[PDB]
Amino acid sequence: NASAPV
Amino acid sequence: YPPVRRDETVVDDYFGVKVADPYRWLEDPNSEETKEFVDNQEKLANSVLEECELIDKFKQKIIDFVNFPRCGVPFRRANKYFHFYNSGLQAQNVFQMQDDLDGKPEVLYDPNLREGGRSGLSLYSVSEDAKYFAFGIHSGLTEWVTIKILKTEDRSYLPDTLEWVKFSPAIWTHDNKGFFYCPYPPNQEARYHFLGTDQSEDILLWRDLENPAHHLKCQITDDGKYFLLYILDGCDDANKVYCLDLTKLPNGLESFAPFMKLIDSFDASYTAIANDGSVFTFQTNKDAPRKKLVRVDLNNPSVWTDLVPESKKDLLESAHAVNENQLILRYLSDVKHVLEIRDLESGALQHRLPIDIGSVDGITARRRDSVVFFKFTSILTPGIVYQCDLKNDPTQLKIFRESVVPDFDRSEFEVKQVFVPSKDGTKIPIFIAARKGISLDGSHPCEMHGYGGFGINMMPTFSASRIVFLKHLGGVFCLANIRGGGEYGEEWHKAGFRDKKQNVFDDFISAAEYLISSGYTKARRVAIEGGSNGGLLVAACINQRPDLFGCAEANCGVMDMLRFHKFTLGYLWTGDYGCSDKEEEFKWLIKYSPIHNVRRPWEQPGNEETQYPATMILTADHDDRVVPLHSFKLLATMQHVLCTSLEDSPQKNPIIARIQRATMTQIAEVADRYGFMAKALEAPWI
Ligand SMILES: *C(=O)[C@@H]1CCCN1C(=O)[C@@H]1CCCN1C(=O)OCc1ccccc1
Ligand SMILES: [Ca+2]
Repeated sequence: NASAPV
Repeated sequence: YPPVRRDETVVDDYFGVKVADPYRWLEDPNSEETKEFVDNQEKLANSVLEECELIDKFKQKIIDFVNFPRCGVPFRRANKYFHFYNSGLQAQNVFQMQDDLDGKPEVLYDPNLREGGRSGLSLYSVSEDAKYFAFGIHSGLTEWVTIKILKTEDRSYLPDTLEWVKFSPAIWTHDNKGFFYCPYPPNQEARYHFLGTDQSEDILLWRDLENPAHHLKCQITDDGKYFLLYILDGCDDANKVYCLDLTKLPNGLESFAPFMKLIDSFDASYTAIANDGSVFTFQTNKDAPRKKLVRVDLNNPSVWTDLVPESKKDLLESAHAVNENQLILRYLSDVKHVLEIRDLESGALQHRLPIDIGSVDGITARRRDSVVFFKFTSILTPGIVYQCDLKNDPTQLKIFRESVVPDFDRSEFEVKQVFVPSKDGTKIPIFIAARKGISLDGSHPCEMHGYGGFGINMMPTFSASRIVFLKHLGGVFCLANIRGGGEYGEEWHKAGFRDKKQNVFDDFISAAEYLISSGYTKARRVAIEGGSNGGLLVAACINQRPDLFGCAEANCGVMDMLRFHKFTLGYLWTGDYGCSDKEEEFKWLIKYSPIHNVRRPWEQPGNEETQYPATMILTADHDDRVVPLHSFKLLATMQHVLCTSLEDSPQKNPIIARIQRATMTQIAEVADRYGFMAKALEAPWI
């Protein structure tokens, strides 16, 4: 549940 | 460089070897001297970072490349579907609920409406009937979590409040009457919480007062009959397996525990995949470092039989029972996934689907689900949720959702896997990503990434910032699968831990030597990065071969290998690292321990022109996992040994700390680290 693949 | 005090009277005797700890006072995060240290370092960092004029151009490109919708892998409970959603730049993903795979979604919990979306959802669990959703909310910055429960039908909360939870999931009994969970006392416990009651009434199932450092995971079989308590020591890939037959309780859980102790030791890892009655199928590393599936009847627990044997080559990473009577086995073959479909009963191969460079994960199907969903990401594939209907079209993987990165042509770039020799001969897989048709003329800036421990497999997943590096800095990216990871099974992990930790650093160094030699780049134009245990990685390599690197970025890494075990949860890292309360082990550690190995390279013969690369030490001021003292002490040491202890030091490259998981917070860190990198490698924007 990472918010964005930054 | 700000002045930093040295306590010259702190010395420890480790088996006759004296070790000074000048910066011992930085181990207290609440002293004002320590806060001042932080403020002074922050003043220096910021001063330097303004000079890095590409930080603002990185920030917008990352932001533009991240701004795309992302549906997560859907899972089913009863006849409802649940998944995570982010429209592109939301701080945290949003849990949504749907009646049908392509019907109207409904927000179920939106963490962005709480503390600015500072933290997102870490624990989340929907009941079998789909009427309840138990999730974990953080209180402040701290590790601790409160469990609350929402009704899905109308999004109203139950009064139920469960405190003192960290990493426990909520595991629902099929009667929908409550769930198992694993809290700590106001010594982790296994407990059962009936819906509608106070936490004080929760049933105790297991505690071990004699082994406080043991911790727990639990599970409930797909038929609902068996509750499985797993017990783990440290970060070993090894666990116990206790089983409780819930159908044999005379008064349900209200009675109360008498576990069948199937595995009562830490020799091997055991994960339950399926069961037919008392006949269980486990995944295990028992006599099989690359893992395998075995079968055992709990009514005759001594007799274990292989069901799918260990592969001579490939790691069996995970396994899932699907479609009543099949297994999907996710293999990692040369750090590339391979999906096999098999018969659950016979273990016979049916279908074998190799996967492109990248990663598949998040397979959440359960035994009664006939449609399987999984997520595929890659360096140049932002994220695809594929679906496989095993009933009606078992062979074709159809695309269910597909993320698109705006204004990015992946056909400009490519990704190859090549294998490189390490000091002791061993071959090391690496992934090299870069623009098509480039000349291997040694000119390109290069970013290498690795981790190197705890059986973690490093997969070439999607990073937007990395595209920006590739496109707008003409960069070459390398992900390095060094030893200590679990990519080639348990022997791969054991060849880079404890007494053999050094091999890990040697593997990374070799990957850099490969990229210098093949014409991808050159010494001093290479940037290394890694977090946590991969911060340790970075720190160790630049101590041993600072000549190879132009830039280095260690994120909340472990730097004092002598004392790491004394702080928060560092004691669970002694399986990988050793512990400096034991001479043999002390001797591994002292050789590579970052803060104790900072030496001036220009004082070595034939090496006068070498300096440490530009170093950014990224860390929080108050981290509960890897205590920041590590990063501070290292920063303190480097700055001393290489800069403030000399009048006019050859160390011109800067040594800073960046001091601070929400999306924009994350883009800021990454844009900073990348701009710093651009300035350090003397690399222009394109
Ligand atoms: C990052 O590399 C740090 C430093 C070394 C290992 N590590 C971790 O992040 C720890 C150990 C491996 C992953 N990890 C972790 O999440 O464990 C914490 C924990 C697990 C179970 C119960 C209680 C705490
Ligand atoms: Ca430079």
